[PDB]
Amino acid sequence: STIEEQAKTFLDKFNHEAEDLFYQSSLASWNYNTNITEENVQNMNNAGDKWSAFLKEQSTLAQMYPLQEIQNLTVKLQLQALQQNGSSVLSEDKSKRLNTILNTMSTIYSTGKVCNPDNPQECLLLEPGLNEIMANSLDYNERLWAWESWRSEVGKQLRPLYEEYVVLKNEMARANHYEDYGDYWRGDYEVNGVDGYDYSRGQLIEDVEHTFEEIKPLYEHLHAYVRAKLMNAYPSYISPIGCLPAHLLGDMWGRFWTNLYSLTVPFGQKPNIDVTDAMVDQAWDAQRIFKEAEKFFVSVGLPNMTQGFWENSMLTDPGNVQKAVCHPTAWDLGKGDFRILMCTKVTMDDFLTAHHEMGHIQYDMAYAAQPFLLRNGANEGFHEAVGEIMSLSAATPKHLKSIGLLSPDFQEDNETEINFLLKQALTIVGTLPFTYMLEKWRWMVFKGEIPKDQWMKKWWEMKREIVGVVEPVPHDETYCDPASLFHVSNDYSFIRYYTRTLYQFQFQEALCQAAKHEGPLHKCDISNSTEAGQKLFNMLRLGKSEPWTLALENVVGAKNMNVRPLLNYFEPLFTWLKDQNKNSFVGWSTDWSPYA
Amino acid sequence: LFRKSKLKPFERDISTEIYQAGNKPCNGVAGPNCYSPLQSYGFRPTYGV
Ligand SMILES: *[C@@H]1O[C@H](CO)[C@@H](O[C@@H]2O[C@H](CO)[C@@H](O[C@@H]3O[C@H](CO[C@H]4O[C@H](CO)[C@@H](O)[C@H](O)[C@@H]4O)[C@@H](O)[C@H](O[C@H]4O[C@H](CO)[C@@H](O)[C@H](O)[C@@H]4O)[C@@H]3O)[C@H](O)[C@H]2NC(C)=O)[C@H](O)[C@H]1NC(C)=O
Ligand SMILES: *[C@@H]1O[C@H](CO)[C@@H](O[C@@H]2O[C@H](CO)[C@@H](O[C@@H]3O[C@H](CO)[C@@H](O)[C@H](O)[C@@H]3O)[C@H](O)[C@H]2NC(C)=O)[C@H](O)[C@H]1NC(C)=O
Ligand SMILES: *[C@@H]1O[C@H](CO)[C@@H](O[C@@H]2O[C@H](CO)[C@@H](O)[C@H](O)[C@H]2NC(C)=O)[C@H](O)[C@H]1NC(C)=O
Ligand SMILES: *[C@@H]1O[C@H](CO)[C@@H](O)[C@H](O)[C@H]1NC(C)=O
Ligand SMILES: *[C@@H]1O[C@H](CO)[C@@H](O)[C@H](O)[C@H]1NC(C)=O
Ligand SMILES: *[C@@H]1O[C@H](CO)[C@@H](O)[C@H](O)[C@H]1NC(C)=O
Repeated sequence: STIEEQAKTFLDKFNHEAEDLFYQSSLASWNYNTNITEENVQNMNNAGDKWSAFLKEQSTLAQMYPLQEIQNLTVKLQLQALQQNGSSVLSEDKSKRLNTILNTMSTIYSTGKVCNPDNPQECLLLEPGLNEIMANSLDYNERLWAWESWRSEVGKQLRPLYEEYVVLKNEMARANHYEDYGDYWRGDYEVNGVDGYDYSRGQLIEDVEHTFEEIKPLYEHLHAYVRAKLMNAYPSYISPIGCLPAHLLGDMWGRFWTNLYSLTVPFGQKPNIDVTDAMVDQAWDAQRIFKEAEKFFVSVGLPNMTQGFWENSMLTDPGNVQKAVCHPTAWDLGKGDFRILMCTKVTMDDFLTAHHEMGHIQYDMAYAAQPFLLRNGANEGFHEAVGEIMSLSAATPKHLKSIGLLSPDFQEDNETEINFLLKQALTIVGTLPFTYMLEKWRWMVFKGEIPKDQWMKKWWEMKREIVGVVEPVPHDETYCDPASLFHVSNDYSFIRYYTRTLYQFQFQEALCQAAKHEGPLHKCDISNSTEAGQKLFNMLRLGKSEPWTLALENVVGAKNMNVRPLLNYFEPLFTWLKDQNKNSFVGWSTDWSPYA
Repeated sequence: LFRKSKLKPFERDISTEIYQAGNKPCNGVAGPNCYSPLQSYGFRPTYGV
């Protein structure tokens, strides 16, 4: 008959096979991750090969239905996703060349190692020692040398391989109807076919810029305060007007500024909030923590976990011969099975991570009724925002007092709030300019406007411009500094870490509005409230069935991301920093260079 | 999973014929727009309720 009925039939078949194949592959992956053996790797390889092959034949078969005869707009999305996510266009030699290049990237990043100068006796890897050195050691020479050495030993090797990789990805994009691979990434937020909700690929770029126009004063004031405080640690090296040295940020690349909290505490005399000793006294174990998280989730009205979750999931490191990765993850194997994979210690951070992962699990359970091809978040950012908003309320003093870990004798005044807001700031605000810079640089390089011989030249030039950080040692085009980043080497979109953050503060400010809360924004709780729970669930259950603009509208009431809630969250910190920066110069000078 | 029409109450059907959906009759062979009518369940102890 008509195309619509045939397409519906094809989808009704495809869902049925896809469920089972996905379940088999995911079960194999979980079995390997909880049990590291070679045969588990073989099972993973076989299941992945079957799944990929089946996706390939389905992508081939789906071509017979032209997309201009579909008006339901719901079949169209599934057809588009299936056609896009399994279509290969490059020639066989080029395809295998790109596969080999990606495998080489992963292998060289995993196997990279640097060690002490002029001594090939003993050497170490990035994860065990280098991270600890850059997070704890205060030696100027050691940090500078390690930062230089890792980049020299990685980026120089990675440069020509990246030069070939960008070209190959460019022809991959050109083979399709996209302008370039950057547009291929930007197409995730694209919305078409709906009046009053259409979102164009290019518009996003502009939007991002506009957002970064409004958050500049807070970032620059924080930068001035940080420079003033670090003047004490390294007086000779740091200039009162120059950019900060790139090897003194507490980590490998300066992505997070958490490690500088001890060196930049506003009021060290006052005690810090901590419950680890309280949990130790009360003899808390993993199951108690997870039950507390479950009770918190129930208290807003969301249903709690199934029996299979409690039986199957593992929460403690097996130890002995049984070795497994302890990276916290939330697995959704499909067909009614949800699990959590993490190794738990008796710490506040694990207590918050439990809530953070349970949020993802609840979001996964929310849209179980949707078709298989639409079981995902509205975009790449909603999932992280949902998983992160709850950790904010989890750490508030009111929730701790209600649970009982914090003694009722605790009081709140200037210093407690200021320290909490500052600790949050060095984790949240600091990473925004770095992410924006990296994404913009990759967009430009994929655009092809920048020639290869200027790749490093522009890279640092904008670093002194936006991030306000100056390299401590000059580099030529032999080095490939961005390649040292894990996400860049492994072909992952990084803009999601900028859309996510600005989303979450829009959500929280909404819920605290519905919870009829009064007072400062950062002291908010939604434990007893239920209207907020149902309002959130209404958006959670949607899945991908609607444009993300409509979903954002249904919660807050706007069709675009906004920066006002984020600034409103940190406003007292902004005023206090403005007071503190009366005698300190604001703004960094790009002319200064540490190496004369 | 696929039938031409509905069923009268208290009725059974065991015939297994390739359910043609496209205009072209494919003469009872597997292929595009020609699916076998009997699907299959998959049961494992690790499923959920
Ligand atoms: C179309 O096809 C593409 C590719 O074939 C699929 O894209 C994948 O989508 C999934 C779902 O988002 C992506 O999975 C995510 O990967 C992130 C990258 O993390 C990497 O690095 C960490 C270590 O830092 C590893 O542990 C991890 O395994 C990755 O190697 C993860 O960070 C994401 O995890 C986040 O969510 C979980 C909860 O789910 C949280 O617990 C985490 O803390 C974290 O916040 C997530 O796992 C995957 O990367 C995509 N592939 C690629 C190549 O990009 C599409 O899904 C597919 N679409 C369909 C079929 O409809
Ligand atoms: C686009 O296609 C989808 C799927 O083909 C359409 O969704 C279908 O909507 C109808 C009613 O709108 C659903 O019928 C209902 O079935 C339940 C039993 O499941 C019954 O109890 C109800 O009384 C009603 O008859 C149908 O189930 C649903 N399809 C699926 C797979 O859930 C959608 O309507 C189409 N869009 C437009 C604009 O028509
Ligand atoms: C949500 O409701 C529960 C149920 O009463 C609250 O738990 C009580 O909290 C008070 C402290 O405010 C304790 O004195 C009670 O012993 C608690 N009762 C139980 C049964 O645990 C909880 O505090 C409420 N959430 C918020 C944020 O106020
Ligand atoms: C892990 O794999 C080994 C190898 O077959 C197997 O004997 C064992 O039962 C598996 N599970 C655990 C928990 O060790
Ligand atoms: C939460 O779990 C308890 C069992 O611990 C159960 O009695 C209760 O019904 C669950 N909550 C909901 C909303 O079903
Ligand atoms: C501390 O908070 C009180 C609130 O009554 C305010 O009067 C005072 O000015 C604050 N001090 C500082 C240094 O922020």
